[PDB]
Amino acid sequence: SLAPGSSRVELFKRKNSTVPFEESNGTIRERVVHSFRIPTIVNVDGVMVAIADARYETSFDNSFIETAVKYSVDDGATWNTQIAIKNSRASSVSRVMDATVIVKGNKLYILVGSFNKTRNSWTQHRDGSDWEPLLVVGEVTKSAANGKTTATISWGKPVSLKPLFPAEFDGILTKEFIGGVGAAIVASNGNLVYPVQIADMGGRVFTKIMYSEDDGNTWKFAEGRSKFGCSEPAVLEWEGKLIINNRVDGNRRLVYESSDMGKTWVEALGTLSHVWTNSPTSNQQDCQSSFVAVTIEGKRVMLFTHPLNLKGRWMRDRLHLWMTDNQRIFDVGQISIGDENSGYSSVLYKDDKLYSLHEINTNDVYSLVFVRLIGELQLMKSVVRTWKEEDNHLASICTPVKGGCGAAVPTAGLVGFLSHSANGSVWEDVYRCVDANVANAERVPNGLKFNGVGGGAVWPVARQGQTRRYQFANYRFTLVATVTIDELPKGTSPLLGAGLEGPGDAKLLGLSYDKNRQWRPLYGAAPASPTGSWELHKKYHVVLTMADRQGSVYVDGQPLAGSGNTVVRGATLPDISHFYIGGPRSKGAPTDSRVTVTNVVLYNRRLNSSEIRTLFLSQDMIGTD
Ligand SMILES: *[C@]1(C(=O)O)O[C@@H]([C@H](O)[C@H](O)CO)[C@H](NC(C)=O)[C@@H](O)[C@H]1F
Repeated sequence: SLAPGSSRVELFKRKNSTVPFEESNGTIRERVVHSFRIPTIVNVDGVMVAIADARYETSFDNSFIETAVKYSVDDGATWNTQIAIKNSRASSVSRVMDATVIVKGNKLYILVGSFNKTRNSWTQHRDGSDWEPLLVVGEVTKSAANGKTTATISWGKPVSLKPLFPAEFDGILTKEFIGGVGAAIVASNGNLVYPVQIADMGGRVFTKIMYSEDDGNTWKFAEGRSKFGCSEPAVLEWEGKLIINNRVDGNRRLVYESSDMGKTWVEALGTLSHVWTNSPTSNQQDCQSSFVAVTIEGKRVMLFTHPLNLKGRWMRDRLHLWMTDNQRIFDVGQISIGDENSGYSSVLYKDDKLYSLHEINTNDVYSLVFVRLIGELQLMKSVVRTWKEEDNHLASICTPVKGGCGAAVPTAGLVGFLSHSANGSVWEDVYRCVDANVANAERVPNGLKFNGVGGGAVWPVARQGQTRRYQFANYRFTLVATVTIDELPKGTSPLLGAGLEGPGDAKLLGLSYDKNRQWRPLYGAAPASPTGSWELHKKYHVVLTMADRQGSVYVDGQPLAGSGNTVVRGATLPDISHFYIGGPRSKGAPTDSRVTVTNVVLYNRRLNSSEIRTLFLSQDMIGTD
C-alpha cells in the first residue's frame, strides 16, 4: 500500500465537493456531485491542473456529466474549482466525458466525447448522430501581488472535430471516436499528438494517432492502427518513437511503436507488449492506465499505473506503479490503500515531486484522491541510481584486445543480472527487478554451486504470473553464464536454457552435458545430439541467443553444432515458463546437475559476434563480488 512518508487527500469528494454549475439563465450554483471519475492531473507553467468527469447524479457512463477542473498554484495547498466544459443540456443524460489532455506552453487542450441523449454505450450506438468529439482550449495566466502568486484559467468555446473525421479507414466504416483518456503529449517536433479510440459501424474498437502540426488549427489521422480490441490508448515518446500502450478488455495489453508519427505501427514484442494485463487470469474487463515519460536522477524513464484487479470485473483493487527504462521493469509498489477498489488514474512528476490523482470506489460511488508519492519517489531514485551505477560500472571495464581496451561490455538491452548477492532461496537481480528462485545451492563468488535433487535456479518468465516482465524473451533474448561442471552426470543433465509452458518438459533453447564429456545443445524439439568436448572443473563461457525464431549456443565464444537452426515453427509466439540454471525441478525426474554457475546475464536482444567475444574475454571482470 501507499508507502511510509506518503499521504493523500480526497480532493474530489463524492457527494460533498461542490462544483459551480451554470444554469440556462447564466446563474451559477454550487452543485453537489455524486461521483468524480476519469482523472488527469497535469502541470501548466507551475500550476497544477486536475481534470475530471463530474458525474452529477450517478456513476454510470450514460448520465449527466460535465468536465470539472481544480487548479492550484501552491502544489495542492489550495485549489480553485471550475466547470471547464459544459454538456449540451439536450437531455437528462447529456454529457461531456473522458477528457484527454495536452499541455503546450500556458495552454491546455482538452478532448472530450459529447453525447446528447443515448442511454447505451458508445461502441453500441447505431450511428454517430448522438456524438461529438469536442476540443476545448484553456489558457493559464499567472500573476503575483503582495508576494502571493495567483492564477486564472480561461476556457474557450468548444469546437466539434466531427467534420475532420473520415467516413472510412481502409474500407472500415467509421462510427465515433474519442481520446484515449488521460495525459497525451506534445511530440519533440512540436506536434500535438492525441492517441484516439475509434468504433466502427459494427462496434469493433481500434486505436490510431490524431495529430496537429499547427497548435490545433487542423488535425490529421495517421495511417497505422492497432489490432481490433484495443481501447483507451496512452501515448508517450521515447528515443524518437511514439509508444502506444492500449487497454484490451479480456486479454493482455498490446503496446505498439511508431517512428513516423503514427504512419506505421510495429508491436513492441521486444520490450513491453503483453507485459501488463487486466487481472491474474487475463480474461476480465481491463482498465485505463497512465503512461508518462519523466526524468528521474538524470535518467529518462516511463511510468505506468494499472490495478491488479484481484477482485475482477470493474472493482480494480490494488493500483500499482511501475517504472521502466524500456529494458528493466520495476514495480514501485501499490499506491492505493489496502484492498480498496481504485480505478482510472493519473501520475505527475513536478518540481522533483511525484503525485497521483486516482479513483477510489466504495459501492460505486467514486472520489478522486490526490496523493503525494513521497516514499515511492525515494525508492524510485534508489533504483535509478542502481541502474546508472551498474551500467556505468560495466561500461567502464577495460576489456582485453590500457586506453586501447576492447569493445565495451555490452549494456544496451541488459535486462537482468545474477551475480554475488544471494541468500537461502533467492538469487538477487542486480537490477533489482526479477530475482531467481533457488534450491540445494551453496554460495560461491559471483554465483552458486548446486548439489542435490532439483539443485538449480528458476528465473521466472511466464511464471512471474500476472505482470510478465520478461515477455520479450518469447521474441528474442541472449542468456549468458560462466559455468563449471563439478561432477560427471550418469547420462545427460541440464545446464542452462529456456523452458516452455505446457505438457512435457519441452525447451525452446538450452544446453545439457553428458557422461562422455560432450555438450548437448537443445534447439526446440530437435534431438539433443552430442558435440564437442569439455573437462570437469574447467570454467566455460555459455551464451544462448534466440531471435527470428532461430537459436544458437556458444561455448567460449564459438557456436556449437546445430547453431542457427529454427527453434520455433509457426506464427504462434512461444510461451517461455522460465530460464533454468542448473537442474531445478520441483517434480519429475529427480535431476541433480552438479554444476557451478556464476554471472548470469540476460539481454532483450540477440547480441552480435563482437559483443559475444567481448563477454567471453571479460568473464572475470563483470562480477559484483
Ligand atoms: C471506463 C471504465 O471502464 O470504467 O470505460 C469507458 C468505456 O465504457 C469502455 O472503454 C467501453 O468502451 C467509459 N467511457 C465511455 C464513453 O463509455 C469511461 O468513462 C470509463 F467508464
